[PDB]
Amino acid sequence: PQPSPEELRAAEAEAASTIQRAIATAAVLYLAPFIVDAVYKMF
Amino acid sequence: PQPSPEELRAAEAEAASTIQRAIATAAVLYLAPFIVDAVYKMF
Amino acid sequence: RGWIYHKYEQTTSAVRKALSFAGRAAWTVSVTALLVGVPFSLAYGEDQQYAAMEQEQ
Amino acid sequence: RGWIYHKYEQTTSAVRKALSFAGRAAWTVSVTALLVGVPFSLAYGEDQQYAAMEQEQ
Amino acid sequence: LGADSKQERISKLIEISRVVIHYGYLPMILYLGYTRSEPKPSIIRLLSPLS
Amino acid sequence: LGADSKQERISKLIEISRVVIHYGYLPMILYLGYTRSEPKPSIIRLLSPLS
Amino acid sequence: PITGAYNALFVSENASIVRSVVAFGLAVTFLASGWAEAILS
Amino acid sequence: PITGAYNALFVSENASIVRSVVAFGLAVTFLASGWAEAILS
Amino acid sequence: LSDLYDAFQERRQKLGLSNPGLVENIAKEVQRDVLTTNLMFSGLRADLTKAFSLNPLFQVSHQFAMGERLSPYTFAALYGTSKMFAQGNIDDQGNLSTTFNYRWTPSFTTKTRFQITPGATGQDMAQFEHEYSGADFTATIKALNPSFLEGGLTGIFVGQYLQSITPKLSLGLEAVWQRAGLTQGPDTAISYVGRYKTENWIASAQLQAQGALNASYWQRLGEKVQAGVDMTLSVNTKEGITTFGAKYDFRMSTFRAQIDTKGKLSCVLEKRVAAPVMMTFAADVDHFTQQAKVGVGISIEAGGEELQDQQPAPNIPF
Amino acid sequence: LSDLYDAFQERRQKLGLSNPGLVENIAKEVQRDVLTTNLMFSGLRADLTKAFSLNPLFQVSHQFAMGERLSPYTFAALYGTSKMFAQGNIDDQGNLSTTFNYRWTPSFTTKTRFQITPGATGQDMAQFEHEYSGADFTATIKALNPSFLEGGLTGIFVGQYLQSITPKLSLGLEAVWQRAGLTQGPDTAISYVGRYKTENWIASAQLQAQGALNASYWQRLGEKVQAGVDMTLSVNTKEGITTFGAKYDFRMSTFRAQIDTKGKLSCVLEKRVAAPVMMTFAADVDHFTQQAKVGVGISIEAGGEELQDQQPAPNIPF
Ligand SMILES: C[C@@H]1CC[C@@]2(OC1)O[C@H]1C[C@H]3[C@@H]4CC=C5C[C@@H](OCCC(CO)CO)CC[C@]5(C)[C@H]4CC[C@]3(C)[C@H]1[C@@H]2C
Ligand SMILES: C[C@@H]1CC[C@@]2(OC1)O[C@H]1C[C@H]3[C@@H]4CC=C5C[C@@H](OCCC(CO)CO)CC[C@]5(C)[C@H]4CC[C@]3(C)[C@H]1[C@@H]2C
Ligand SMILES: C[C@@H]1CC[C@@]2(OC1)O[C@H]1C[C@H]3[C@@H]4CC=C5C[C@@H](OCCC(CO)CO)CC[C@]5(C)[C@H]4CC[C@]3(C)[C@H]1[C@@H]2C
Ligand SMILES: C[C@@H]1CC[C@@]2(OC1)O[C@H]1C[C@H]3[C@@H]4CC=C5C[C@@H](OCCC(CO)CO)CC[C@]5(C)[C@H]4CC[C@]3(C)[C@H]1[C@@H]2C
Ligand SMILES: C[C@@H]1CC[C@@]2(OC1)O[C@H]1C[C@H]3[C@@H]4CC=C5C[C@@H](OCCC(CO)CO)CC[C@]5(C)[C@H]4CC[C@]3(C)[C@H]1[C@@H]2C
Ligand SMILES: C[C@@H]1CC[C@@]2(OC1)O[C@H]1C[C@H]3[C@@H]4CC=C5C[C@@H](OCCC(CO)CO)CC[C@]5(C)[C@H]4CC[C@]3(C)[C@H]1[C@@H]2C
Ligand SMILES: C[C@@H]1CC[C@@]2(OC1)O[C@H]1C[C@H]3[C@@H]4CC=C5C[C@@H](OCCC(CO)CO)CC[C@]5(C)[C@H]4CC[C@]3(C)[C@H]1[C@@H]2C
Ligand SMILES: C[C@@H]1CC[C@@]2(OC1)O[C@H]1C[C@H]3[C@@H]4CC=C5C[C@@H](OCCC(CO)CO)CC[C@]5(C)[C@H]4CC[C@]3(C)[C@H]1[C@@H]2C
Repeated sequence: PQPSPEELRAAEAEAASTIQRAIATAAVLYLAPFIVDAVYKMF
Repeated sequence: PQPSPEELRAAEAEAASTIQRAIATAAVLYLAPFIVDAVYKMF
Repeated sequence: RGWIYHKYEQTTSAVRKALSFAGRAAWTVSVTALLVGVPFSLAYGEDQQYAAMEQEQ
Repeated sequence: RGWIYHKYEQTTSAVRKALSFAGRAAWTVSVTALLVGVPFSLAYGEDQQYAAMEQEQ
Repeated sequence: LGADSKQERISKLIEISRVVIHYGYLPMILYLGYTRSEPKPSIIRLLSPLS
Repeated sequence: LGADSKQERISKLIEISRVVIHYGYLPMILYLGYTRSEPKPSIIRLLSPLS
Repeated sequence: PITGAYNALFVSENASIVRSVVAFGLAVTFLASGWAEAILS
Repeated sequence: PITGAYNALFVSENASIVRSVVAFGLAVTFLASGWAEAILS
Repeated sequence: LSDLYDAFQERRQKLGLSNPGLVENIAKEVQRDVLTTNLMFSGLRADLTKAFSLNPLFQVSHQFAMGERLSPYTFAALYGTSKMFAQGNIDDQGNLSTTFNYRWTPSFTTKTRFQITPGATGQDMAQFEHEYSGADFTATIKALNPSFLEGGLTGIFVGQYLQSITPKLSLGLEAVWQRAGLTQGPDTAISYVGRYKTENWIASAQLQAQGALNASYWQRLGEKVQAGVDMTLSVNTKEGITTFGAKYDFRMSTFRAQIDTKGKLSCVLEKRVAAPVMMTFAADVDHFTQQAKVGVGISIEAGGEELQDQQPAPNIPF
Repeated sequence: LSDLYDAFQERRQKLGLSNPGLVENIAKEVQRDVLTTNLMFSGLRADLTKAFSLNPLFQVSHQFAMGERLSPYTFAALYGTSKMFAQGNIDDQGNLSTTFNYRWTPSFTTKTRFQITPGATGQDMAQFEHEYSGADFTATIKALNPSFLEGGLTGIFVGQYLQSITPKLSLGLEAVWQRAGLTQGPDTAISYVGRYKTENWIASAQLQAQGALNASYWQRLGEKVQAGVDMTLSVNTKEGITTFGAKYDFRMSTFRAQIDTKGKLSCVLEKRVAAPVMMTFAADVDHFTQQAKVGVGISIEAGGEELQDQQPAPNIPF
């Protein structure tokens, strides 16, 4: 069957949350080399 | 249908006649070079 | 007016047929020249190199 | 008596299976060595002839 | 939400663009090549396979 | 015309000969070769493909 | 005239026979005339 | 003991996964150990 | 303020990072350089390529083929420049694949692709790609069949990011958002990638969040030999395949051979039989069925002899 | 009385005749030497032959194949002598084909062949051949599956005769008698053959009394080139096909190419890639369907190097 009007909300929200945490992950990666370097400096 | 008792005779005879004239043809071929040569000699 | 439109369709059928034949005929000529001419040219070309190595003795 | 005949059948199934595996395993090893070893040996062998023609200069 | 006339016309533009791309894209590349390659080949030689 | 027992036994000989041919024909050729070829190869080398 | 050459050669029950006989005759005359050797040899 | 090596490697739903992981581990260790170069180079 | 940006970038540059390349190339050395997968074909194939110039790059190609899933004929033309690359190829059945890449900036490039099939409505696809290559990262967004006609977004949107963490380690991400139409909810996937690259060996992994895993290892076995291993695990039934292969670079030929856990053996021999002519022999063998697929192909390039004096254009965005 | 036989034979010998060879070889130069028909195959094939001696000829062969109607493996062995030739070959599925030829007299030879298929009852065939080669003729009688078990003859009996009429012209005959069993009447066929053979060209015709006709023409186009044309007409529907082809003999290769009225193009290249190794490339192209069948094969002969000192046995009755 076809989804009801609020079942689309659940799918539209769940898809949005995954993409929001994907862009959040890319931000962590961009800042990651400053973190990885520091641990080597500590060693 | 299957052949009747004299229809086999017709087939058995007709097959025998073809093979009798085949061996008769081979005999003519064996003697043929003496004939072909003679025509060349006549020429 | 419609007499021109019918002629336009009449042309399209014949011309599309003509291009399909010409394209199909060109393909077979090309494929034939390739499948025969490529192995032959390699075989014939190698034969000529051996012939040169004999003449140079 | 029949105990021997059953054993004869028991052997035939296992032995025929063993020969089919050994024959099938030998085929794949042979076919693999041929399909890899033939083009490689021709390619590697030609490479060595060029290497010789360079060393002879 | 949308507009019926706007969707009908927008789709029509896509099929115009699609037809122009289908017919005009390769002739366009050949024109870019023919007029800017160094040296410049012949019109017949431009599509010759190996001559 | 014929004989039932004679046809049964004759057919049995053909299937004996057929089985002997099926199993024994290639070993026979290998025996003829191995014992009469010059020089004489090894039993294992006799069936070696290229060594 | 020309229509009688097309029908018997391409759209008749025996047209396949005619095509092969013509192809055979042309190939033999090509070889036997010496044109094949002057081109293929 | 040995029976537990056969079942999980050849007659189980996940046996295909196990076979490929073993084939990957063996191939990498073959290459990385230097045995591959000493044989293939 | 610029006061931070200048100091921030200076510390960034001191880390010795470099551009990690595209996410789709994270396993290129195994899957494209060593393995046979992209070179395998069956039947007969002939490519005739005429190059008319190297700067701007302009060449025309005719492909003739008779084989499994090979179109009988394909015309192709390409035009290249340091700032742009246009390519088109069309089948005997009118299927047109197009490429148009443009360097808006030395770091930013847009890639546009169209697939048009006349006979079958099929998929007439438009893919819009935007790549940014930074000092130590690359970011990409792809829009495939994007639409707002129904009053809401529709199509496939792929975001990719690859970041150099150290001179050897790069880690990355790929995210997809899909909606076939407003009648259904949007579907989203995330894939994680990473690579450790050294001079002699390269290790890569691709991890689909839904369960698939692709690991690959490449190693150089001396100057003329390189080898690689590719493992794919799907756990969405459970399926796994490992492919091991090696590539040999000779003076006038390249030989590739590979075997995989599914019992398939395949090899490709590319041989420079003449100065402009390259022969290709490809053979695929399935040991479970004892069936083989054989492909013989030739490639000829008329154009280069006259144009060798002229030099290929730098940085064509292929 | 011998008084006639001596005088008769003396006149016979004065005619300058020679043995015309077998009826089945009456068109050999076209159909076997020039045309590709007997060399065509598809897929992969490898033959490994070890020769253990040349007198008596003894060699063993292993064939590996993956292709259309090619058995995966075939073991074979042959033993030859001036008076006899025994050959056997067996498939991976147990199909055994045997040959046993014996020269009872320098002019008279008996050829016995068996085909045994274990898996399928199929045809388990026994063919008994008797050839006589005279001063100017050859006569042959074949018995295939002969039986008298039902109280009457059954099977296929083929008589063949070929007679040299002049040093160039030979004419011949083939007659068949068939009976599947005493439930049905015997069936008989007659075929007429002839050939005109010169140094540079050979013409042959085969005329089935039921309506089929096969004409062939062969011509030598110089020392390295020979060509031939083969026409087959069936009028039993009406069907005709003409095949034209040429063969080139190079120092290290032989190239064959042919085209026919049914639009099929095929070529075979045999190349001596190494002293014991011969490569074969075969390609078949149907221009009506644009489908190609590609065959790549190799042949290797280990045995000959050691045995070259020894000489092949004369007149082995192959
Ligand atoms: C018109 C259509 C397309 C083109 C075509 O007809 C149809 O035209 C034919 C001409 C052929 C070439 C003639 C001569 C040789 C030399 C030989 O040896 C060189 C050795 C090298 C060593 O470096 C230089 O010495 C290699 C092959 C090659 C290039 C032929 C290839 C096939 C070609 C292109 C044929 C092809 C089928
Ligand atoms: C055990 C099984 C059967 C055999 C086999 O393994 C499996 O064993 C391998 C050995 C290979 C040969 C090694 C070396 C060469 C020399 C090269 O160059 C010679 C040039 C020539 C010029 O006249 C003399 O200089 C030609 C090829 C050849 C003979 C190989 C062929 C393939 C062979 C037979 C391989 C085959 C797959
Ligand atoms: C019944 C069917 C109809 C088709 C056909 O039979 C079957 O009909 C035959 C007619 C033959 C030609 C007759 C005469 C000559 C002259 C000869 O000598 C010239 C000297 C030469 C230098 O050698 C050139 O100057 C050359 C050959 C040629 C043209 C014949 C070719 C084959 C042909 C075409 C035959 C063809 C196969
Ligand atoms: C989780 C999965 C299970 C399988 C697997 O991961 C995936 O588990 C890993 C364990 C690895 C080995 C660990 C240690 C070394 C020592 C190193 O250095 C020695 C010096 C060398 C000279 O260079 C020889 O002396 C060589 C390589 C080797 C053997 C690794 C090989 C790859 C292996 C097998 C990996 C394999 C792919
Ligand atoms: C998202 C996923 C996370 C995993 C992954 O991406 C996908 O991320 C990478 C992390 C990598 C490892 C990091 C560091 C080292 C140390 C190095 O040591 C050499 C000598 C050195 C002393 O150690 C010099 O001093 C050996 C290799 C190893 C273990 C890497 C292997 C490949 C790995 C597993 C890569 C893998 C593909
Ligand atoms: C999660 C996924 C599972 C598969 C996978 O990650 C992704 O698992 C990782 C394990 C890795 C190996 C670990 C260690 C080494 C030793 C190093 O040898 C240098 C010697 C040095 C230390 O021994 C001191 O000198 C060479 C490289 C190698 C073999 C790695 C190769 C890549 C591998 C196979 C990676 C593979 C892609
Ligand atoms: C059962 C069927 C009967 C037809 C047939 O078998 C089948 O029997 C053969 C009869 C042959 C012809 C006989 C004689 C000549 C004279 C010769 O002349 C060369 C120069 C010469 C002067 O003529 C020297 O002086 C040219 C060829 C030709 C016509 C033969 C062609 C091939 C033919 C037709 C053969 C054909 C295959
Ligand atoms: C009943 C079947 C129909 C097909 C067929 O019979 C069987 O029909 C025959 C016609 C024959 C040709 C006739 C004449 C010549 C001229 C000669 O040229 C030497 C020159 C010489 C006379 O011209 C004076 O110098 C070369 C041979 C050739 C072409 C014959 C070839 C074979 C052909 C095609 C025969 C073919 C097999």
